[PDB]
This record gives sequence, structure tokens and C-alpha cells, in this order.
Amino acid sequence: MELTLGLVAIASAILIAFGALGTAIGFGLLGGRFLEAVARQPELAPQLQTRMFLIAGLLDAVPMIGVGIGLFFIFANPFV
Amino acid sequence: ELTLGLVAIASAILIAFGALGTAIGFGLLGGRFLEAVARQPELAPQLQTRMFLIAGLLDAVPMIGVGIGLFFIFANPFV
Amino acid sequence: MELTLGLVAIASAILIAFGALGTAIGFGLLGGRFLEAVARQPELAPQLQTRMFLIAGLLDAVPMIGVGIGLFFIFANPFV
Amino acid sequence: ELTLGLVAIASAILIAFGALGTAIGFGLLGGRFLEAVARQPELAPQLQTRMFLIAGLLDAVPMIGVGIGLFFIFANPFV
Amino acid sequence: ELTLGLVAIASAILIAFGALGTAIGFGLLGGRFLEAVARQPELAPQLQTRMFLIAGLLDAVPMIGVGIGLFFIFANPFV
Amino acid sequence: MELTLGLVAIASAILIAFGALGTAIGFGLLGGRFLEAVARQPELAPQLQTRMFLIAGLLDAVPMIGVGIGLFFIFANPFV
Amino acid sequence: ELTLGLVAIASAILIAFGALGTAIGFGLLGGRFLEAVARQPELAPQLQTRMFLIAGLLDAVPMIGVGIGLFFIFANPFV
Amino acid sequence: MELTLGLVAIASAILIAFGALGTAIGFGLLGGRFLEAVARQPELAPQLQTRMFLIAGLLDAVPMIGVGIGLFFIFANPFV
Amino acid sequence: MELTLGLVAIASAILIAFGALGTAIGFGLLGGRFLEAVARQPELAPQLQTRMFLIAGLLDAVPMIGVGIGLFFIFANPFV
Amino acid sequence: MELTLGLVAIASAILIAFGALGTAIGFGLLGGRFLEAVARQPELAPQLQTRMFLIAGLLDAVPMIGVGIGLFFIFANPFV
Amino acid sequence: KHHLTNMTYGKMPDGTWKLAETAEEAHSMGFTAIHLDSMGWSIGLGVIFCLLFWIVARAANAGVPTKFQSAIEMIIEFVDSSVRDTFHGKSRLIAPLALTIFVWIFLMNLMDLIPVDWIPQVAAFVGANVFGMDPHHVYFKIVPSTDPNITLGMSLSVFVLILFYSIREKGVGGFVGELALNPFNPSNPVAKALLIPVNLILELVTFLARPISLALRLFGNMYAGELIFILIALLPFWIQWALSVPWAIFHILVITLQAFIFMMLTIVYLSMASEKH
Amino acid sequence: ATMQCDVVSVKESIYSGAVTMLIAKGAGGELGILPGHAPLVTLLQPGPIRVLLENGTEEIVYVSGGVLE
Amino acid sequence: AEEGDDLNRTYGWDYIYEPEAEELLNGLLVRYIESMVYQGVIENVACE
Amino acid sequence: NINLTLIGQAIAFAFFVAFCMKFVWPPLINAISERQRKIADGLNAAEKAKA
Amino acid sequence: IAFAFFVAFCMKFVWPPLINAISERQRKIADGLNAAEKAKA
Repeated sequence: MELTLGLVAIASAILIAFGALGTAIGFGLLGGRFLEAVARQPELAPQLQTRMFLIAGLLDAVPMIGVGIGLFFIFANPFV
Repeated sequence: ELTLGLVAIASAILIAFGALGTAIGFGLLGGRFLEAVARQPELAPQLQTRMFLIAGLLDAVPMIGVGIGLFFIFANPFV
Repeated sequence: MELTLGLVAIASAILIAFGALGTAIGFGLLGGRFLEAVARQPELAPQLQTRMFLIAGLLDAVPMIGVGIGLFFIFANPFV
Repeated sequence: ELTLGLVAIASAILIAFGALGTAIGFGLLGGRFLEAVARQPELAPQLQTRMFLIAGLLDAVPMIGVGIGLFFIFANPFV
Repeated sequence: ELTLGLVAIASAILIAFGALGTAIGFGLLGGRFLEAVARQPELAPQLQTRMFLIAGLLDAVPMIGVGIGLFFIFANPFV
Repeated sequence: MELTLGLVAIASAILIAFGALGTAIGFGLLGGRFLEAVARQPELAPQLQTRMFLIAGLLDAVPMIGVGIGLFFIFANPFV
Repeated sequence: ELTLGLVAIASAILIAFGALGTAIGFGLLGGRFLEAVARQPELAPQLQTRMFLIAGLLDAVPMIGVGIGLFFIFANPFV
Repeated sequence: MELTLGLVAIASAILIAFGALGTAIGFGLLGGRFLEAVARQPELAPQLQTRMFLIAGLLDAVPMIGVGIGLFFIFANPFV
Repeated sequence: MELTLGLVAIASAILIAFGALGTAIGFGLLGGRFLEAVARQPELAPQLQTRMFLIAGLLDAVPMIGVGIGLFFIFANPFV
Repeated sequence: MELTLGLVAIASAILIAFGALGTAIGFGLLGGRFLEAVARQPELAPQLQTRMFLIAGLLDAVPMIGVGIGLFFIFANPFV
Repeated sequence: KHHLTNMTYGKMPDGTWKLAETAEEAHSMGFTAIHLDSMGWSIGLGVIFCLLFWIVARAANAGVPTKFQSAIEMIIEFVDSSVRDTFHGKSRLIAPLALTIFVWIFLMNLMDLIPVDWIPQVAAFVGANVFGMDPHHVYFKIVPSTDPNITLGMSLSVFVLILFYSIREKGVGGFVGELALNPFNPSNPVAKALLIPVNLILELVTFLARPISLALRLFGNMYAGELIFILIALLPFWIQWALSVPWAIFHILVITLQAFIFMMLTIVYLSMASEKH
Repeated sequence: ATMQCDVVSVKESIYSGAVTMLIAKGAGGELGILPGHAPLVTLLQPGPIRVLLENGTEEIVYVSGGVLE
Repeated sequence: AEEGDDLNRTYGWDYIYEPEAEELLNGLLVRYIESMVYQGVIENVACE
Repeated sequence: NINLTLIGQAIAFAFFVAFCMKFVWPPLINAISERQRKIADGLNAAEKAKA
Repeated sequence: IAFAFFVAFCMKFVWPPLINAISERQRKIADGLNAAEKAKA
């Protein structure tokens, strides 16, 4: 009983916190490189920012997957 | 007993890793932004605007984890 | 046995989050460097993005594998 | 008993992660800052302005974790 | 009874570590690859070929671990 | 009581040990970058050390806080 | 019973953990080789000679871990 | 109590080995750029080494304290 | 007694695995830079290889000690 | 007793393992830049390698202390 | 509700819908057979598509094309350009092979974009017609493409192509052998432990788990899609019904890239097969 | 080996011929050059530049401003 | 100038830029302009 | 129950169609038109060259 | 089971698609011919 509840709660914490860590720092490095690049060529801000968002969308898929799994498990765990 | 401490430590590691990640991203963005401003002090308004714009992208789910930790501390299921 | 089920849940959470971190790092590095490179050579963007998606596909196979098998065990658990 | 050690461990984790992230990211930021200074010592005033800006932009969530540890140590539930 | 869960856990860990190894080696290779190709877009296919061979050179023991883990998942010694 | 006191000992170990990595690694980064910069321009060494001591004094304050928490616990703390 | 499960856990840790390390090492190696051949497309043959040499010399102790894991798999000690 | 003895053994291993790791990391960090600088700038390599030593003691202070706590607990682990 | 067998298996796995990983990470670090050097200036390849071997032997030493300790725990049976 | 036997054996294993890891990382990070610089200029090699040995011996000291504690417990743990 | 959830879960994981190797076809518990009674749907879709192509393949179109034939021309031009520019010196008619496999996996994963509940809903009327109503609700319907059996089939089919075109140039000498990473190493225990196992596992790993990973990564993506659908299906009253849309289009992009990179990997594998060893 | 190295002022050439080893102080650090070296351009710093000849002896040439390739 | 030459000789390699392209280019402009001035002066001398 | 799911799904589908047309079809039609116009221009070049 | 299925599916279809490509390639040649022809005159 209690052991299983703790197991699943800890699992959810793992997922969401650990994905949050990764996405946060990934944004850090990505934005740093993007700013470094755009500093060279202010002329291409629109298209460069376009590709920036194009890949920012690529980043966050499985972070959001983990967020959803954890949220549902918070609402309703499996293996009741 | 056990469930209380388990939920509490889950929230604690949540917020601790969140602080870790947000600090790391802060440093990563900051270094290169300083580099750019050293290269382009003139556009520093627009560069800083972009800086805060992208910083807004940074720490959404860190704050989400912090709030979930507060939720666990105050009121949460399976207690 | 139910604690064995908790073991399974933990293992799946491990895989999904931790491979998600794999992706969160690889894609971020690729995005940063890709923006820098295309800034250096803003002309041949088509082939640049072409090989970029090439690499992106080459990248995230095994992490997604772990995610999928973890969820499989979450629902189609062998030896429930 | 068990909950007591769990809470103490959780608080230690919170503050430890806060300290680790602050030190690491902050040191990287200072390194890039002095790099920029070596580039251009003349913009050092504005650069320092940015320094204290982004330092105030980097210390928040760590101080939040510090408050969490203080709350655990002085008076917290799940004890 | 729990050793079946142990087998599951161990196979999971095998998969998870192979996952990071592949996912981050690939990240490094792609970074440097795109870095280099921009210099000589004309010389792309040669570099691409070498890169494919490197990718093959990268992933062997990750599939070894994942295969042995799945074997243990289905065919279970050390029950 | 043995359980919780040993756990508190583990916690204090974590406190001081993380402080240790933060200080060591951050100061290593600072040293690398500082030496790079000063070798770039040996003349401005005074201002360089100025900013470096400033930022370093700003650095280990939180490691100092963690070590001080360890000192509080070792001398005398609640939960013991 | 517990012994076999824990031995399986240990072998899994061996294989996976080493495979991840081999992956990161090959990542660095291949990236540097790619950049090198990018700058000098000419010295590729002996550079790949060095490459295979250095990679073949790379795996030895992770290879040892693999051997210990397989020896466990066939006839584990400490049965 | 001997369980708490194992706990203290674990904590001591944590502190001492982990601080050793941090010291190695910081040493390498400083050393790479120090070496490159003195190689490119042998004439001023002396005062470069001067600053390097100036910061070497600054590095290990917190690790020194952590190792000291570990060894004191090895001699006499308080909270007996 | 089975507990002791499991624990010694765990200890041997630790001793071998972390030492192997030290070898792996150090070997990657050396290999990338040695390749860089031989690429930029192929003439020094002999002395470069000499330095490479010199540092390679220096690095892997302690990991070999860990490997030997693993073997000593495997064939010989301390604490058993 | 058995539990404490495993406790101390594992603790010693960790003490040796982290020492080996940190030492390997330190030598690798040293050697990278050492090779790079010595490739850049084949002249200053003597004092180059002199400072290299200097800092290398400066590095592993605390790892050697952890090794000493591990072998100390190996001959006999200062505990039951 | 959760009754309905488990009743759905009866359908998805193990495929071969209504397979019975001397067993039942509507039991969801036979767990003992060797028939794949779900491949036929994918095969029929592939056949009808290849005939849809044949309509224009038997035709010669050179003037001004309408939307249909215009898109046909851009598609075939791009695929031919890709297969051509990738590799060369190889005339055993493989470019159509790559084109076919790509577009089929394209359509196969494309067709799975529907709501999950609608397959059993339309099938419920056939169930009323034949083979029961609620004992169908657990697992009796034919399932759209999610079965990793199908993916496994494509993996090993391409693997067969790999083996046959590796011996296209009678590389049997190089096919049986391999380029060993190392013959041995010092510390002669190491030499013995390297001589026998290491190069053998090297040669094995060069090909084995690659198509396996291809197929089961397809399965992971596509299974992930279906499960995301099923989970979002909770509370379709106060929901805004916007949980999916972003992830859905993202996964659509994912599917596109899937098919593309699989056919890319096909190209590079057939190049290595056309490369002597 | 030998590289064909040429030293030239804007007015006219100063040094030409094969050379084996080049030691200068570039816009960045000092470098050693041997034939087969990578394509690079560097800014000459004021001072003399010294290069090793096929005879086993070493030439030296002074520079006050200039560029190196 | 040189609109059809010197772009063939650059193979899959590039000159490495120890300084930024900006400052090196500036020095090149300086020196090249001065050289042309020199040669024109010499030509004026010969015409004289 | 079922109808509640169907209504939301249909809303999703309508948004799919509207936005996908809006944001994807103009480029495709533009590509088709460019292909046709370049073919026609090449043809006209052929006749005028013969003349 | 799927292996022979799919290999037989593609094999006795493998020729006509390539047979199609000759038309397109010679077509492009006609456009190229138009350009060359404009140049000689």
C-alpha cells in the first residue's frame, strides 16, 4: 500500500523535475548560442528567430509527455 | 507516516532540481549575452529585449514543479 | 508483487525521463550550433536544414525506445 | 523517526542543490564577464550594471530553496 | 518473487544508459558535423560518409546492452 | 533514533560536500577564464583581479551558508 | 534468490554504464576526427589509421567490464 | 548502533572522495588554461604562476574543511 | 549469508565499473586533443604519440588498481 | 555483523572508486591542453612538462588519501 | 469508464485480430498462436495505393498537369533526385524500391490519425451483425496500424534486401569476414578475452539490432500516438478538447520524419551493401 | 621538409626560397611551421622573424608591421 | 576585381583567421591602398 | 459520453481543415503555378527560336 | 511471414517505375536543347 503510493509519487517527481532541469538548461545553451550568432548578423533576425522557434518546438516534446503522465498519475495512478 | 515523508522528499527534490536548472540556464544565457553586448553595446536595448523574451521561455516547468511542491506541502491526495 | 509493480513503474519513469534528458541535450546542442553555422552561411539554408533533420533523426532513436518500452510495461506489463 | 530523517535529508538536498547551482552557474557567468572585460575594459561600468542585474536575475529560486530549508528546520509539518 | 522485478529493473537500466550514451554522442557528432560542413558545402558527401561510419562506430555496445536486457526480459535466467 | 541521527549525519555530509564541489568547480572555471583573459592583456591585471575578487566574494556565500548549516547541526540543531 | 537478482543488477550496471562511457568517448573522438578531416581532406588515410588505433585502444577496460558481466551471465560467482 | 556506524562510514566516504573529485576538477580547469597561457606567453609565465598559486589556496579551502570534518568523524564521529 | 554474497557482487561491480568509466572519459579527452594536434601538424606525430602514451599510462593506473581489487574480491573471498 | 561487513566493504569500494574516477578526469583534462600547447610550440616543453608534473602530483593527493583510508579499512577497519 | 478503458486496452497491444492457431478468434486471452491476422489491412492499403500509382504509371504525362498529376510530378521528381544524388554506380533498380517503401510507410502511419474510438464504433454494427456486441468491445475488431508485428515485417524484409544486395557483388568473402576493431590487447588475459568474443560481437552488432530498432522505434512512436489519444479522451465535456492539437501536429511531423529517415537509412545501408568489404 | 617561403616588403622581395622550419610571433602567440601545415593567415607583430634553412642554419628577418600567410 | 579568378583555387579549406576578419581586412585595405599609391607615384615618375 | 467525445473531435477536425488549408495550400499552389509557367516559357522560347 | 510477402510485392513491380523515369529525363533534355538552340543562331 503505502510503499506503492510512495513509489508512484516519487516516479512522478522524477519525471517532471528531471525533465524540467533538462529543458531549462537546454534553453539556456540554445539561447546563448542564438544570441551569439545573431550578434554577428542583425540583418537575419526574422528568419533566424523563425528557425529558433522551429527547433524550440522540437525540444519540448517528451518533457511535455512526462508532464502529462505525471499529472494524470497525480490525478489517477495505474495499478490501483 | 511513510507516505508523508515520501511526498515531502519528492517535492523537495523537485524544487531543488528546479533551482539547479534555472541557475544553470541563467548562467548559460548570461555568458553569451554578455559576449554579444561586448560585441554590440549599441543594440543592447533590442538584445536585452530578446534576452528577456527567451528567458521567459526558460523557467516555466521549474515554477510548475515549485508550485506542485507547494501543493504537496499544503494539500495533496493519497495522504 | 505490488511492490514489484512499483519497481516496474519506477523503471519506466527512469527510462522515459532520462532518455528525455538525452533528447533535451542532443537537440539543444544541434539547435545552437545549427543557428551559429547558418548565421555563418545564410545562403545554403535548404541543404543545411536537410542534413539537420538527418542528424535529428539519427539522434533520438534509443531514448524514444526507452520511453516506448517503459510505457508498454506501464500498461502491458509482463508478469503483472 | 523515519519522517524526521526524511525531512532533514530533504532540506539538506534542497540547500545543497541550491549552493551547487549558484556556485557553478555564477562562476561561469563571472568567467564570461571577466572575459568581456578583457575585451573592453571601458564598458566595464555598463557591464557591471548587467552583472548585478543578472545576479539579481539568478539568485531568486536558490533563496526560495533556502527559505524551504529554514521552514523545514524551524517549524514544518510531516514531523 | 521480487527478483523478477529485479530483472525488469536491470533491463530498464541497461536500456536507459544506452539511451543517454547514444543520444549525447549523437549530439556531439551532429554539432561538430554541422559546424564543419558550412565551411565546405561542396565537400559535404565525403564528410557525411565519414560521419555515418562514425555513427556506426558509436552505437555497438548500446545495442549489445539493450539486446541482452530484452533477452532477460523474455528469456529469464537468474530468476 | 539511530536511524534519524545517521540520516542527519548523511544530510550534513551532503551539505558540506555540495559546498565543496560548488566552490572547487566554480573557482576552477573562474581560474581558467581569468588566466585566459589576463594572458590576453597582462597590463589590466589590477582591474582583472579587482573584478575577480569581487565576483568570487559574491560566489561562495551560499556554499558558506551550506557549511554554516552543517556547523549548526554539528554544534547543536533541532531534530537531534 | 536475492543473490541471482542482485548479480543480474550488477551485470546490467556494468554493461550499460560502460556502454554509455564508450559512447561519450566515441562522441568526442568522432567529432574531432570530423573537424580535422574538414580542415584537411587530404591526410584522411593515416588520420583514420590513428582513429582506428586510438579507438581500438579505447575500449579495453569497459571491455573488461563486459567480460565480467558475461562471465556472470554464464556462470555467475557467488551463486 | 552499528547500523549508524555504517551510515557514518558512508557519509565519510561521501565527503572525502567527493571532495577529492571536486579538487581534481578545479585543478584541471585551472591547469588547462594556465598551461595554454604560459605556453603562448612564457615571458610573463612567472607572474601567471604567481596568480595561479594565489588562487590555488583559494580553491581547496572549502574542500579542506570538508575533508577535515570527515577525518574528525573518522577519529571521533560525534552524535555518538 | 546470501546478503553478503549480494553485497560483495555489488562492491566488485562498483570497483570495476567506475574505474572503467574513468578510463573511458580520460581516453576520450586524450584522443580528441591528440587527433587535433596530429591533424594540425602531422610532422610531430612521433613525439605526439610519445606524449600520448606517457599520459595514457599515467592516467589508467588507479583504474587498474580498482580492476585488481575487483579480481581480488572475485577469486579471493574477503569478508565471506 | 554481516550487514556491517557489507557496509564497510561497500564504503571502501566507493572510496577507491571515486578516487580513481577523479584522478582519471584530472589527468585527461591536463593532457588535452598539454598536447595542444606542446603541439603549438615544440620549444618550451621542459618547463611545460615540469609544471605539468607539478600540478599532476598536486592533484591526486586527496585521491591518494581516500585510497589510503580504503586500504586502511582493508587491513582493518577502525571499527567493528 | 475505467471499465471502458480496460475494454479498449483489450484491443491494442497484441495484434493479429481474430487469429486462432487451433484456438478462438474472439477471446483476447488465447495468448497461444502464430498467425498474424492484422497484416492484411496494411497489405491491402499498400496494394490499393500501388494501383493508385499504377493509374499514372500506365499513363504518360508530359503537358500541363492538374493538381493531382502536378503533385505526382513534384513528388516523383524529388524522390528520384534524392535516390540519385545519394549514391551511384549501382544499377539494380533500387530507387523504385526506396520510393515504394517510403511512401507506403508514409501512408501506413498517416492513416492512424483518426480517433481511436471510431474503429470499434463502426465495427460495433458488424458485431451486431456477426460475432457479438460487448464481447467484441473487449477485443474482436481488426485494429488499424499499431501492431509491431507489421513493423517487424518491414524490418526483416529490408534486412533480406540487405543480405541479398550485399551478395549482389558476391561480397561473400567480405560478408563472412569483417574489419575487426582490434585483434587483441596486452595483459594477455585481456588478449584471450578479446580474441574470441570481441570481434565476433563487433561483426554481429554491425547489422543486427539496426532494423530491429527501426521497427520498434516506429512502434514506439505510433503506440505513443494512440495512447495519447486514449488518455486525452478523459472528460470530453469540460475539457476544451485542445490537449491533443499541438502534440498531434508535432507527432504528424514526427511521422513524416520517420518515413523520410527510414528510407534515408535504407539508402545508406544499400550503399554499404554496394560497398565492398 | 621544404616549403617555398617568400618574404616581401611592399617595395620588393626580401627573402625567397625553400625553408624547413618557421618560428614567428603571430597576431596571437608564437608558432612553429613545417611543410604540410594548415592554411592560415596571421598578422605579423613588430620584431624579427627567424626561419630554419635546408643547410641546417637559420635565417632571421626583421618585421615592423605586416601580415603572414 | 578578379571577378572570375581566385575562387577556383579555394578548395575544401579556408584560411584560419587568428584575428577577426574585420581587423585583418582593415589592415589589408590599408596596405593594399598604400601599395597602389606607391605604384602610381612610381608611374608618375616614369612619365616624368 | 460518446457524443461528448465526438463533438470535441469534430471541432478538432474542423480546426485541422481550416488552419491546414490556410497555412499550407498557398505554397503548394504557388509551386504548381511556377512549374507550369516555366514549362510554358520554355515552350514559347522553342517556337520563337525556330522562327 | 511478411518478408517474402513484401519482397515479392516489390520485385514483380520493380521495372515499370524506372521505365517511367526515362520520359522525364529525356524531357529535361528537350528543355536543355531549347536553350542550346537559342544560343547557336
